[PDB]
Amino acid sequence: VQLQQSGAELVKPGASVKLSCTASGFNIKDTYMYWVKQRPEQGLEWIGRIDPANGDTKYDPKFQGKATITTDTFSNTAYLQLSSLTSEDTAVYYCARKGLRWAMDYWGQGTSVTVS
Amino acid sequence: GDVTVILNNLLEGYDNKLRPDIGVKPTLIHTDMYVNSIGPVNAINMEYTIDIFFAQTWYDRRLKFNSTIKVLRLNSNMVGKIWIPDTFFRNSKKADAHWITTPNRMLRIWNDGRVLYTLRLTIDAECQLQLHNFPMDEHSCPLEFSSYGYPREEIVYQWKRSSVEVGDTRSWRLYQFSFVGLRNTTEVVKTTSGDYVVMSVYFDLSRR
Amino acid sequence: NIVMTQSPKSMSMSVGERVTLSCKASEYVGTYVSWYQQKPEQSPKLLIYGASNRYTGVPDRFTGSGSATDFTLTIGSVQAEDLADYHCGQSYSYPTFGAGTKLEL
Amino acid sequence: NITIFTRILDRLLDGYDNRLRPGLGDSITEVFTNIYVTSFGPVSDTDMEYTIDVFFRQKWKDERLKFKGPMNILRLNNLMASKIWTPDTFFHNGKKSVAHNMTMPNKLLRIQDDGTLLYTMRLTVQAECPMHLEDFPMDAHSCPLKFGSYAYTTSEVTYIWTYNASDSVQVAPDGSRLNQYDLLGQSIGKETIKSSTGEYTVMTAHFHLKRKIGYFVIQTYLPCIMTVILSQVSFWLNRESVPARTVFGVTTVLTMTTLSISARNSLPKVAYATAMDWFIAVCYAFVFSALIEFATVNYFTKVSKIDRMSRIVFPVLFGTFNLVYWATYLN
Amino acid sequence: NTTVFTRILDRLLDGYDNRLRPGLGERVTEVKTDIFVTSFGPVSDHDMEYTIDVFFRQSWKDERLKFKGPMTVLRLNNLMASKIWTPDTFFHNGKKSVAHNMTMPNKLLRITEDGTLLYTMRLTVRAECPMHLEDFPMDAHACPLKFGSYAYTRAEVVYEWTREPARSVVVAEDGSRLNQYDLLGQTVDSGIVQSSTGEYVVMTTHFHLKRKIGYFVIQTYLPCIMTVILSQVSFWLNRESVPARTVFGVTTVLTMTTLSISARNSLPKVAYATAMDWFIAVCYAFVFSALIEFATVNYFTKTFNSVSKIDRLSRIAFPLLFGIFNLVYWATYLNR
Amino acid sequence: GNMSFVKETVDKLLKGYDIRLRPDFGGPPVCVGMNIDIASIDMVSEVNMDYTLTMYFQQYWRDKRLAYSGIPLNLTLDNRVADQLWVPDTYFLNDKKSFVHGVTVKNRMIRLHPDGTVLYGLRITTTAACMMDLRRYPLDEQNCTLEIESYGYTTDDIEFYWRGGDKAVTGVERIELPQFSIVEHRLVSRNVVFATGAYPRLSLSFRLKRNIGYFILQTYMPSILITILSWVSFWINYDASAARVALGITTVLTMTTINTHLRETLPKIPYVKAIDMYLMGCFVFVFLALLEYAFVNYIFFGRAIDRWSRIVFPFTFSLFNLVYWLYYV
Amino acid sequence: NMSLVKETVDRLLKGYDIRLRPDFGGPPVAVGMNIDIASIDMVSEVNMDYTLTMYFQQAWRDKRLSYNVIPLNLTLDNRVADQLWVPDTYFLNDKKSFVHGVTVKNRMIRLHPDGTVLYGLRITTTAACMMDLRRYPLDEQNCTLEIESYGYTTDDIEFYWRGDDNAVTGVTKIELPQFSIVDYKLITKKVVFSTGSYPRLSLSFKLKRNIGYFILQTYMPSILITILSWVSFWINYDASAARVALGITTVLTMTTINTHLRETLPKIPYVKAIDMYLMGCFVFVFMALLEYALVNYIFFGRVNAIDRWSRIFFPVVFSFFNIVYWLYYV
Ligand SMILES: *[C@@H]1O[C@H](CO)[C@@H](O[C@@H]2O[C@H](CO)[C@@H](O[C@@H]3O[C@H](CO[C@H]4O[C@H](CO)[C@@H](O)[C@H](O[C@H]5O[C@H](CO)[C@@H](O)[C@H](O)[C@@H]5O)[C@@H]4O)[C@@H](O)[C@H](O[C@H]4O[C@H](CO)[C@@H](O)[C@H](O)[C@@H]4O[C@H]4O[C@H](CO)[C@@H](O)[C@H](O)[C@@H]4O)[C@@H]3O)[C@H](O)[C@H]2NC(C)=O)[C@H](O)[C@H]1NC(C)=O
Ligand SMILES: *[C@@H]1O[C@H](CO)[C@@H](O[C@@H]2O[C@H](CO)[C@@H](O[C@@H]3O[C@H](CO)[C@@H](O)[C@H](O)[C@@H]3O)[C@H](O)[C@H]2NC(C)=O)[C@H](O)[C@H]1NC(C)=O
Ligand SMILES: *[C@@H]1O[C@H](CO)[C@@H](O[C@@H]2O[C@H](CO)[C@@H](O[C@@H]3O[C@H](CO)[C@@H](O)[C@H](O)[C@@H]3O)[C@H](O)[C@H]2NC(C)=O)[C@H](O)[C@H]1NC(C)=O
Ligand SMILES: *[C@@H]1O[C@H](CO)[C@@H](O[C@@H]2O[C@H](CO)[C@@H](O)[C@H](O)[C@H]2NC(C)=O)[C@H](O)[C@H]1NC(C)=O
Ligand SMILES: *[C@@H]1O[C@H](CO)[C@@H](O)[C@H](O)[C@H]1NC(C)=O
Ligand SMILES: *[C@@H]1O[C@H](CO)[C@@H](O)[C@H](O)[C@H]1NC(C)=O
Repeated sequence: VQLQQSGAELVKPGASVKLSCTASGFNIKDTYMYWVKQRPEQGLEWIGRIDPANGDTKYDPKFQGKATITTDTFSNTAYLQLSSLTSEDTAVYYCARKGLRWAMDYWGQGTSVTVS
Repeated sequence: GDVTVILNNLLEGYDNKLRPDIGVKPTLIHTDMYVNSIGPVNAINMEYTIDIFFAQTWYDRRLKFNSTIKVLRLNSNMVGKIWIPDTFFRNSKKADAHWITTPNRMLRIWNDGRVLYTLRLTIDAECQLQLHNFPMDEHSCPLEFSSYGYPREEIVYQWKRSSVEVGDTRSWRLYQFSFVGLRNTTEVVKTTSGDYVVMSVYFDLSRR
Repeated sequence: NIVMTQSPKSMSMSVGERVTLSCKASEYVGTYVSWYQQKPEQSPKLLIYGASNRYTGVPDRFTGSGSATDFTLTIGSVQAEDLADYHCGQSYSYPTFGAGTKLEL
Repeated sequence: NITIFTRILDRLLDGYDNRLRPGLGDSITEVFTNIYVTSFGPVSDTDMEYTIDVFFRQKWKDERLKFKGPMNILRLNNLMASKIWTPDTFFHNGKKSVAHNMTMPNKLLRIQDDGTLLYTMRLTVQAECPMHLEDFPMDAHSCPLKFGSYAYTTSEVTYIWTYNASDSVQVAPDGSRLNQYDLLGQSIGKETIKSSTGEYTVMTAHFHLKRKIGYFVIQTYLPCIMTVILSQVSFWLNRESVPARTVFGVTTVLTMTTLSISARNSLPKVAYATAMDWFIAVCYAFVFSALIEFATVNYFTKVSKIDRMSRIVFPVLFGTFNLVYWATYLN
Repeated sequence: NTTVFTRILDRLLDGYDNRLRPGLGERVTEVKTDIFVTSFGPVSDHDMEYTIDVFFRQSWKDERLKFKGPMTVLRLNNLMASKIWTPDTFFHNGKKSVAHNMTMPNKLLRITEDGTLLYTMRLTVRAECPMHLEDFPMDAHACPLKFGSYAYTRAEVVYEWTREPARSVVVAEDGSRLNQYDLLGQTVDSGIVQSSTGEYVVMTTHFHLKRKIGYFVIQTYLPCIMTVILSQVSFWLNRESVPARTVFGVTTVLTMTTLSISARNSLPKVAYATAMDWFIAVCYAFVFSALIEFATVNYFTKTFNSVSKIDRLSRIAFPLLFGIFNLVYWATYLNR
Repeated sequence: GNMSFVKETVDKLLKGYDIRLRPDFGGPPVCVGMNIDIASIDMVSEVNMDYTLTMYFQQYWRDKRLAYSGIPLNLTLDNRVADQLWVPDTYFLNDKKSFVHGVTVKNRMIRLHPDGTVLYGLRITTTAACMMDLRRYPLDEQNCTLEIESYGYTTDDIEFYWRGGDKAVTGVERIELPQFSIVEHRLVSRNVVFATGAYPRLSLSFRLKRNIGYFILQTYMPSILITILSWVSFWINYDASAARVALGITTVLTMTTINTHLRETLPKIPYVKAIDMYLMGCFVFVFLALLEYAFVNYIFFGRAIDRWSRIVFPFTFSLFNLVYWLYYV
Repeated sequence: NMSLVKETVDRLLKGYDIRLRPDFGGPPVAVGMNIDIASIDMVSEVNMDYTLTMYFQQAWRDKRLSYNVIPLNLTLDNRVADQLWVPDTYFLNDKKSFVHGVTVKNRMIRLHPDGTVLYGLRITTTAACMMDLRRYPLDEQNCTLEIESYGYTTDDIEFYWRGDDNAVTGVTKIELPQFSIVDYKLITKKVVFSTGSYPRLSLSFKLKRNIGYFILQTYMPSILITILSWVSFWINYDASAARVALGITTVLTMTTINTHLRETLPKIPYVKAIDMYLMGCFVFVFMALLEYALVNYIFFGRVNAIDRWSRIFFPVVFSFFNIVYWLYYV
């Protein structure tokens, strides 16, 4: 029932950042996991999809290649891999649980990334 | 009282799955037919309807009882608790037994082992009338039956001396045809699963 | 994709009256939209699922309405704690969202 | 309370053998039969069948089903009928009947105190009806219903009517799905048919039908009558009007041949000729002899006296034929 | 060797009550559904129905079917399916559907080792497709396939699509038995329906069809056009053929009325009139107009009869007023 | 723990249960209230004289052996427990053919109440027989009924009633028959007496007015265009014998082929229909039109009339339409 | 011997788990298939299906059913097939099927003493066969019968044609209402649905329609009807009603012979070969009627040369038409 994320990050542009969120109160094999990007003073942008029971991933075509999503069964945890960080990637990220009638029920606190 | 302990003694230790004399000798089954009404001979589908009282007679050494009563005249509730030959009709397009108000089946067991199984059947066969000389034509529509799984070395069929009989040939459903005559015949077919004894009844029909 | 075009950008009215939003879909999404609130320095929380289904814990003043293409969210007697940012999503296809609407006094 | 009837019903079937009829060494088993026809269904001429809904009631005495308790008759549901002995009654001329299973299997079973049993079954009986369509359509057919035992001989099971043998087959007044025929009445009888496996008691129940002529007057008789009159319009025309009387000639023959083929779309392809066919053929001859009249006039042309005589003889020869045909077949 | 799996199944079905849904007193049983349309069958216009053969899959979580063994997935047969709880899914607009069982019940049951089940079945559903034939034969319908949970209320069993709703009904490429329509695309929805018993979750799948006007052009349209044109050529005949122009007119009337009668087969007896009926009526009026013109000319006949001015005006206006109507009728509908 | 307690609750209810005995066996009749949600009325065929109806047939009774004091909710048990409970032997008397749907499981509902009440529902499609009077065809209305009885339970063993009075049957204002229109529906509770006793009966009666637009497009306007067609032969002069004879003979043959073609979609009834009255009425005017020329051909080739026939026949036929559509409407 | 063949069958059927396949947790079980085509019942295009009656047989090895005490083969009753594991073979193109149940269910179980199971059924199936009627009636339709397993994947079962070509026999003695089985092929291939990769054999035929009934019913009456239209070319122009009656009756016979023929065919949206032939014949007949209309207009309105040429031109083009038509469609 609770989605706990990692801390805020601050790395140089052109680097790679590891970002994570661990789910509690349920198992991730039942419900889909959604990643979303919130730029400041902007709207939500959907990153991608992962089905942890099947291993299938589907990504936004503007985010294909530069972001991939992994999972593991024992830790009940979903991950991001961001590559070639730029100035436009400074945003805050949430991982979303698929809920009733595909509605993004639960949201993680939010993990802020910042480039310099 | 006395009959129910006879039936309890007969069906205790009985296998429905094994034919009598399973590894000794083939089971000789005497068949008999009583045609009630040869129905309409269809020409758009090349088939004919027939309603018979199909009778089969064989021996079972497991169904042997010593009592003052000689014949056990029984209903169809004890049909599915003994062994029955898997007689199917080789050229029937579709067929069905009759179930109103009870299954129309007979079962009489003599004290030596004679099992009389008589059931009522309606059979849609298939005679491809060679339709040359139409409508001045004559045809012989056959009725073939044999066992399904049991080959010649396990079931051998046989016709009695009064095998095939008709009812009246006047109330029958033939409109454009007339029942000329009948003949019984036996032969051995060779299939992919063994050799089977096939019993054929040819019904000779001429157009009116 | 499916493009969500919710209008307007911001609304500035007082406390205790009726205000409605409007979400428009570029393609067919059949009763699969969702409505979320976005407080400052706060994660989104779900309000409406389906087309008009109230989530658990949502007050009865939050009423949505849906169709094949046109969607709307009606607010009845808005209070001061409802002053947040509202977003429209969809999930009939791979999910997209809309820019959002803000609320002001 | 109700647990009393549970102990009684379990005591009845503990020791009951449904494979054996009641009283094997004691005596014969007598079955009282009753039929309540709810709706006499439609009669098929092409298939020579007839459909009938019945309330098939049977009644016999089983001494093993004897009880003493608070109730007199235990009216019970329909799944005890597969635990007790019931007669194996089958219809001798039946073709395809069904046991209603909606919303439950439509059966009945009341065990009276003495042992008497009552067993009613709702069945859509469809039996054979042999027809002689030599008086079609002023024909009256008797469609029978023969039912008897299958594996039980006359020394074991004999059937009998439960009332007097007039009011033992009751037809419902508001049920008659017969459109072409009308139920005049029923007559019932009891025979004993010998077969190769022994004697068998057979109870027949004939239904007396008479065909209503009103369909075939509108459909077959009057269009054949009016085209004979239409064929006689050609005698009143001009002698020299050669193509006009030829148009009258070829179309009256064609519409008679069209009506002749269309008349036998209610008939089995029988060998004989029906009384309907003996009316079309005479009407065919009167239509055809109107063409032989004009062929004689066109042979003699260059008002014909053959045309003046054909306006008188041809109506009164058809008029006398309708007096003979409609009085011989309807008496 | 096989005893280890047998005692696994015996430990699964021991103390198991199939009369109770999973989590009867604690939660809502969520059933994940997807449909593989193996073959979209023919659409019966007269009965207002359509046939469809599909691989109905249902997936749900059962916590009483947890096992620890050497195999993660128990691919079992149809005998295990009747010994466990399965949802009571039925089709709301279905008329008569057959669950195929030749040569053995065509079903599937794969219990994973956490409690997830998969229950596939082969079915041939005859469903109600209500039709609005006011634009016949240039019409497009949306034949629905609604299904839900007889007896299981929204508080008990809810239904969902296991994939994305755009990707949860799949139609095979070779699977098109439509000989009159063509399947333009699928469309799903999920709603809540109310009846006398309670609220139920209903899943609607719409199949967007569109009629192909290739049979009817040759069946009625083009014979009716040729019937009009054959009545159009009677104005070029001699003015004094009192009988020849007569036969043209009466045979065009006979062919027009037999085309009008025969152009109503296989579509049901609706109270309104189709677009084909309006084409029938206009071509019928133009056929009868030729006999009205011929009756006028024969009423106006009498050293030599001359060419009628009614005949010369009907040689130009009558083909042109047909050409105006065909450009109006075949735009009105074929446009959109 | 709830599906571990509901298990002992259901196991305790159905142990010692006697399906062979109805509730209150040695007592009052059990009240079975019934309510029908009509899904769709299917084809109403006059050839077989019946109609098909798809319904959600529900029934309700109170069995005291199924009362439980624990679970506070209404257990909706799987549909296979209904074969282990007593359900009434409710049948339809005019049911020619019927069937309960069985995809994906058997389409029935079972729902018990803590006081023992049983909400048993079914989804049935019954080809119920409806005897029709086709004398005012096709302007008739037919009264089709569904007659619901209990086969072996008499009024001292069962009692039937419409649950909700006219709120019992729902869904008949939504169905859209292509040829008929549900003008009204009625609910009746009766007691019918047979030879074996008195049984309760509930009758749901519908009235179905037939539409007329299809028959106008199909039969009436083809019947009237031939009548317009034969009037053209009066304008044709007396010398054109072949043209007037063609105009008469083709109209007579079209009338008789329309009459024979129409009476093949209906059963073989003995009486005369209203549409047969129109087609026989049109045939007489067409036959008199051809006989008018035969009267003309006798005056001038065998030994003012053409003007009188051009007035009477296009007016007397029009008077025949006025009496026809004011009597059968 | 009796107690023997008994205890032995009672031993084999005890401890038998029907829910588990042979080698459930091991290699796939190999199932060989034999079909004896007893007939091809009804080839219908109205509903796009064919009815096929066959002796469908399956052969696989169950090591649990291994008896050495009895060396001979053991044909058991058909009611033990409800106690033994049998494969889920299902027909994909199937619409309605049944195993014949007179006088018992037509079914065979034979246990060979190494574990081999001779399971065989008599099945009448109505398989769906979508037809290409673009060249009707000169066409060559192809009908199949896909035989796939339902819930066992490729690592749980594998299918093969027992005896290779010998698997399917009795195809030459099947006389078809109007078709000829030119060839039949046996294809084994895997199918990959979303739930895994199931195995699939396949039985196909190549029916080639017979051209007797259609050439004596649809082609020759249309040819003779167009022949009758050229009688109007020889008649003198003054006899209006004779040529007008010939032309209109020929038009009406064509417009009824196309409707009388395509009525039994399904409502296909394309044009067939017989439809193209009849719509060329109607163009020829309509051109004859318009030729008489042109002759009558050019005589009375504004004449022995137009009908002179037509008498030669119309047989040349129609014989030119018939030749191209038959070339392309044969
Ligand atoms: C795919 O699904 C269908 C539908 O479920 C299955 O079809 C069913 O198969 C079962 C098993 O064979 C049938 O059960 C048996 O039915 C007997 C009565 O059948 C007759 O009535 C029913 C209607 O009630 C008709 O449908 C039948 O017609 C069918 O068969 C004909 C054959 O040609 C076809 O033409 C039809 O189209 C139908 O397909 C019949 O008219 C019934 O008597 C029987 O019960 C007895 O037998 C069992 C087994 O031994 C006993 O346990 C039981 O106690 C009964 O025993 C009495 O009767 C037997 C003789 O039958 C005696 O020997 C005993 O001593 C005793 O007196 C059983 O209920 C079911 O009816 C049938 N239904 C349908 C709709 O087809 C397919 O099998 C299935 N396919 C596969 C591969 O699984
Ligand atoms: C179809 O026909 C049946 C024929 O019975 C009609 O049933 C009858 O309908 C009336 C109207 O509701 C019922 O009225 C009651 O009749 C009793 C007679 O004693 C009277 O006392 C009551 O005051 C009341 O008028 C009548 O019982 C009923 N008859 C039956 C069922 O036997 C039915 O209404 C017709 N349906 C339609 C829609 O036409
Ligand atoms: C009816 O249509 C089907 C579908 O095309 C025909 O089946 C096809 O038959 C051919 C010839 O055997 C198969 O070709 C195979 O291709 C592989 C390619 O690697 C090759 O290795 C094989 O030797 C073979 O040539 C083809 O795969 C097969 N199609 C399917 C669906 O598997 C069928 O033959 C047609 N009817 C008849 C009897 O001609
Ligand atoms: C018992 O079954 C075996 C296996 O089918 C029979 O042995 C085979 O018989 C066939 C007959 O067509 C031969 O083609 C095979 O080559 C034989 N070899 C094998 C596989 O053993 C055996 O003959 C049968 N016994 C009897 C008495 O029928
Ligand atoms: C039928 O079989 C009996 C057996 O004895 C035989 O006598 C009789 O001639 C046979 N009838 C024929 C060959 O038609
Ligand atoms: C049982 O059903 C009744 C309505 O029939 C409802 O009022 C009641 O609340 C239900 N009980 C439950 C689900 O707790």
